[PDB]
Amino acid sequence: QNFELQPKLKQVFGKGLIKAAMTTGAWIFTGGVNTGVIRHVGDALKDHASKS
Amino acid sequence: GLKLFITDDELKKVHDFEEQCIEEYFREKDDRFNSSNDERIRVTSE
Repeated sequence: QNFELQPKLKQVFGKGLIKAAMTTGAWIFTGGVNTGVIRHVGDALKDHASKS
Repeated sequence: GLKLFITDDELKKVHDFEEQCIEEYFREKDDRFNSSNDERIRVTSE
């Protein structure tokens, strides 16, 4: 289901997840569809794609 | 001889190469702006 976390928690978690993804070429395993934590990961990667 | 009549598969390849170039250019404009001295001083003032 869809949810929402703290804003600073979302920002810190998203920035750290995208850095952990790009420093090592990791594969991220999500559930695919745009709901919940996969939506948060997609917003984190949308923040990723504008910067690095 | 001059122009290359090109197949689609390679038209797609030159197209998304050019997409890579335009996106990388605008990111390079952005970090030239945000690493320029003027912008650093403006954010440090506010």
